[PDB]
Amino acid sequence: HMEFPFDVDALFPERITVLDQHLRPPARRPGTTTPARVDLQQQIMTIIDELGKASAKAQNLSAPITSASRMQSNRHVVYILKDSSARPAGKGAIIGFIKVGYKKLFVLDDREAHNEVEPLCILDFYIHESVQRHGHGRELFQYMLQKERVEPHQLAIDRPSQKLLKFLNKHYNLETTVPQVNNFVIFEGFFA
Ligand SMILES: CC(=O)SCCNC(=O)CCNC(=O)[C@H](O)C(C)(C)COP(=O)(O)OP(=O)(O)OC[C@H]1O[C@@H](n2cnc3c(N)ncnc32)[C@H](O)[C@@H]1OP(=O)(O)O
Ligand SMILES: [Cl-]
Repeated sequence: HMEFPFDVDALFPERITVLDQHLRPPARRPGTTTPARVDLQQQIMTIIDELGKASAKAQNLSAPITSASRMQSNRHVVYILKDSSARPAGKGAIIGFIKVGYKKLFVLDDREAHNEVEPLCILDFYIHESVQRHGHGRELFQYMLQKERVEPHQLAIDRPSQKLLKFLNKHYNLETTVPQVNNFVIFEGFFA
């Protein structure tokens, strides 16, 4: 649970909200009423900024790798998990996010040859400390896999943490790796 100076439940009606470089405010049920979309977009930018900073602290990074500005200059896609039916039911509570995007990589296969590929990459991924290890990461990962239409073994991971390595092994049996020099991680089956 992390909170904001505005109504997160009104802004994000769905449990998982997908945003891309357009930072498009979700459509609300007819009524309603709604603040100007430019202002709703600013709210979204602030949420992404704060989520990025929170993930950086959790990962012991000196700067965020996720931000509103970087969302707008890159072709990233973020999935944001809110706590629907949070209590007390205040103005909403975001639980975490996952950010993905296609990146051109020079990948080493076994037999150690470099291959130019552009897989979908897991770029940032954070669940609030208070509720880590409760299954929310899996919720978010499963949803992303469905929307992106990809198989787990087809992914590359940008600098996975120890926690993420265990997570990927437990949920998707991604265990054996093919060593790279570019700080990305891929698993057996990536080359199928
Ligand atoms: C490319 C990247 O983004 S790299 C960085 C990934 N993000 C981070 O490391 C930030 C801090 N960690 C988190 O935000 C989360 O723990 C995530 C995103 C890695 C996983 O989400 P969670 O909600 O915790 O995972 P979820 O509950 O769905 O699944 C649990 C499994 O994840 C792994 N895991 C989660 N926390 C831990 C932990 N403290 N120690 C070891 N493994 C852990 C385990 O495999 C765990 O299963 P287990 O309890 O049976 O051992
Ligand atoms: Cl970003």
